[PDB]
Amino acid sequence: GNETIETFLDGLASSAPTPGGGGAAAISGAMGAALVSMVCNLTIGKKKYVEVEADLKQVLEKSEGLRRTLTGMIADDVEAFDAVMGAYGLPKNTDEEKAARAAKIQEALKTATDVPLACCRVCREVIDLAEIVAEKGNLNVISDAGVAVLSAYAGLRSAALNVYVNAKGLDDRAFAEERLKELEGLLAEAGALNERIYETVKSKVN
Amino acid sequence: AGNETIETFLDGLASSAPTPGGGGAAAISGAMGAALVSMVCNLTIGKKKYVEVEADLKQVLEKSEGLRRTLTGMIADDVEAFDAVMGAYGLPDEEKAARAAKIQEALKTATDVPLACCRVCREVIDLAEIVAEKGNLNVISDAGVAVLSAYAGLRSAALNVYVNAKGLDDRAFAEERLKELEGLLAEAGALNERIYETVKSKVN
Repeated sequence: GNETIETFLDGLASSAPTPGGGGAAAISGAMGAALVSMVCNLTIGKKKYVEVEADLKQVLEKSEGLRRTLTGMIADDVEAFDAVMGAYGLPKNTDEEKAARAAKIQEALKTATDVPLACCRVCREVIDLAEIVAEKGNLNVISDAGVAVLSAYAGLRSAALNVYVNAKGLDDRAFAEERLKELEGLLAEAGALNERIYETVKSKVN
Repeated sequence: AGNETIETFLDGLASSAPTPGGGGAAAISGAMGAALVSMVCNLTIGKKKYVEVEADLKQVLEKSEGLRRTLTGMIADDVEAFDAVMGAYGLPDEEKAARAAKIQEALKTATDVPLACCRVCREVIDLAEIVAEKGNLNVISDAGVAVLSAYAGLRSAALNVYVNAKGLDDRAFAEERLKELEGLLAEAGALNERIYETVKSKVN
């Protein structure tokens, strides 16, 4: 958030367990969400585009919403990660310490499934926002609509791996099935949608 | 630039500033790909368990870290090259052939810059494979996030090659660049999927 890019890449490169893939996914996300706001901000007020203005106004509120949130998620990853390690590194001597570690690990893995899925959900919304500027956007900047979708799609599939990892560790299979089923679906659509919107933009560029 | 904060970059990326742009974003997408290949490498070197792949991952670590440094620089290279295309079209019969020359000059750079980022992102994808095979099983997810961030960069940057190639007189140049471009692209689809499935099946 309040942190240099080279700083983030130094830490992301380092042997520190954070930043890692989860935080990158979120950045891949918030970049998607930014490149929609861009095509919105450079198409709105353009006299030749006063028949899509209002739509692209509504898109802009959504995308700015989703950028704010997705920037939050860079650090939500670290919180979720700490929770898992905090639980995993608990005393393990008596059965009063064993049992209270099982529970706290389960509680931690559930949070470390919801938090990446929340980013998935927002990344899948970003792909929908990009379809719209890929179809209504100023042709001068139509590429940004294409980079937008690729970033969002990278975010979604990135974040999705942190769902698979923490999901598999759960004792409550019910809760996991629901979450993996919610992911399984988010990904079904996003596959062909990212190509459509990437290939559409490629065509509008030539 | 990579000197900017993640909020300051995103505040400008979202704005109606012509910079930052999708070329900026593609640069960052690549660096994080390099960054993550370096992180698996850093979390596998000095694990006694992973001695057999230590030297191999040592050679990968130095490659990735050079690709990261390059790709981070390429954030600014995109703004510089785009600002000189904006600059050439801003120019005011002698006044008019001066301007069509400067523009063609500017658009050949505006093609070469994103193709280099394309070239580098393609190389992150190969290191993202070695690490996906040889890397520490408790951070293999990062091998995955790597391949994705790198593939996004590649195709994000591909689009800026197409935008600038389109407006070029010299068509021997332009088609030579589109051939190179489509020569990287051709493979990148096939790897990115093989690598992700491989990382997907190691976490599950």
